Amino acid sequence: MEMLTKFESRSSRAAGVAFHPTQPWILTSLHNGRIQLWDYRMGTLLDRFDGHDGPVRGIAFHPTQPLFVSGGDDYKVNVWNYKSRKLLFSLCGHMDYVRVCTFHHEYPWILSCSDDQTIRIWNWQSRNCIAILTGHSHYVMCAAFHPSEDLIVSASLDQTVRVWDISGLRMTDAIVKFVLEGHDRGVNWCAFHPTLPLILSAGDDRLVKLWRMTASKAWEVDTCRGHFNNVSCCLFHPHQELILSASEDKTIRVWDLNRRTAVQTFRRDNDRFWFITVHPKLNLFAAAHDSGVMVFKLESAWS
Repeated sequence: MEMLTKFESRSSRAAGVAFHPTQPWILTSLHNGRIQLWDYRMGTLLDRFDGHDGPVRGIAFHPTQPLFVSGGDDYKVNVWNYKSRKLLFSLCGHMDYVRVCTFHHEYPWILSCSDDQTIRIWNWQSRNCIAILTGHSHYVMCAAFHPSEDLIVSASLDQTVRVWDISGLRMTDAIVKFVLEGHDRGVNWCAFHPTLPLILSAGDDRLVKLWRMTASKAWEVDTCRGHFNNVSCCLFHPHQELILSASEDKTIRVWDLNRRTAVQTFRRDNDRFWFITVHPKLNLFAAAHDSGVMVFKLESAWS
């Protein structure tokens, strides 16, 4: 495969990127505490947002409201209105670095996870913490809402991936369903497929693991092997039978979803990769690395 780069930002180390679902925008969150809003079709900086001290690793748009959420090493979860360009309020409660924060697609909820070993669920209408998900025994490096079921997946340096049943909160509010064992070092990332009943996880063992789930059980399908340093992030291609991963070995790797064999490696000479994301609808990807952010399309070689 070939990478067709659409946009690049040069900066100090970036930690998170988020695609706007309908505008040609990305948010980027940086190790210097600042958040950038970029139009990647024109190459223009639209705005800058300063509400944190220290790295900002969590960043996400709400799918339909004019809001975004950020999460920092200062322990804050900040909720912003990008149309009025205001910091609306801070959700306080985490006791160590915030690693990931996202919005739910239907309920008025924000998810955040932290080095304090908890996942918190917040109601952004009431501004209250509505649930604290405890049970991990080391940093919680990632968490995600399922796109169509009342489930969360989380990844921890305790070497587990947990799937949590949150149907009680929708209506005990949160109960652990699966404690997925398989990684033999800390887990840095976890992801759901948007339409198939699959989960990806990756971490310090250099492995990307693929899991399948039903309502009643889960199992490990296979492993993508090859990265030669910590894997920072992994995701499913929403529309092609492909897995993507990004690593401190300075590569983005593409793998076959059905055989887990390597398809293509993309390398940077001097930059570790920290995060990758995919647009929900478009064949558009973004990656955060030591020297900034890139937005790219993926095409078949010699197309």
